[PDB]
Amino acid sequence: MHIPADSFSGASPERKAAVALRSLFTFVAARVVLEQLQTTYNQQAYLDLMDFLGTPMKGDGGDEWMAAVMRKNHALALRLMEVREAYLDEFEWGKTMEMASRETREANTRLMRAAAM
Amino acid sequence: MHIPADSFSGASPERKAAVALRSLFTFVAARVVLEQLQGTTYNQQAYLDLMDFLGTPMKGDGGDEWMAAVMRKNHALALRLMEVREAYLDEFEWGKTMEMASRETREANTRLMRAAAM
Ligand SMILES: [Mg+2]
Repeated sequence: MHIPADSFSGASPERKAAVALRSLFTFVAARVVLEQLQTTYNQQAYLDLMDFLGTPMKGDGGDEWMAAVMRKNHALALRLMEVREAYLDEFEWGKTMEMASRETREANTRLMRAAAM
Repeated sequence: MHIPADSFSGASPERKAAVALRSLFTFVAARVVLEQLQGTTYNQQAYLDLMDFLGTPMKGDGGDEWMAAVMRKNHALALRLMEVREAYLDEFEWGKTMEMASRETREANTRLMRAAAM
């Protein structure tokens, strides 16, 4: 029997980061779809997306925002949902980890060198 | 923590996320150290200074402008904050974070699909 890796957390920096990532993916999806867009239905989708991009995602991973988009333009919301889910397989989280780690070490080294005698 | 506004315009989403995480780790470190300082005259001064600096933003650069400011005031405190934020790299549950983000993205899409299903 396979016992699955622990992937649960309550209030934690990991949860904070996870929700921030979810909002990032929703934003990325909006940008991807905007480029796709830039029929009469497609012109309206473009107008709607531009309107909705004018307002910030609440810090809930983009879901209040997405529900609002769906109320106005279901076809557009379906496309944004598809793209943000597809993006999960494209986002190079390992690279994010490498940069965050390497650049912390580099920043600490720079600061320590600057003050060193 | 609004990742699209982090790093520079033109950065990848991955780089924006990395810089945002760096700022998060700096903040986490500061909270850790503050707690430690509450439960020596130099130790009292580090507490006083940390309380002051937590009153100010670490806008950018992953907390490094903030850290340089701390170091100018209190080098020992900056060394400790640097140590903790670097140590935190290996404490942070990287895999869990991406899996939660991924799973909850799928779940949110499913919730919305089920809601529009009529
Ligand atoms: Mg298609």
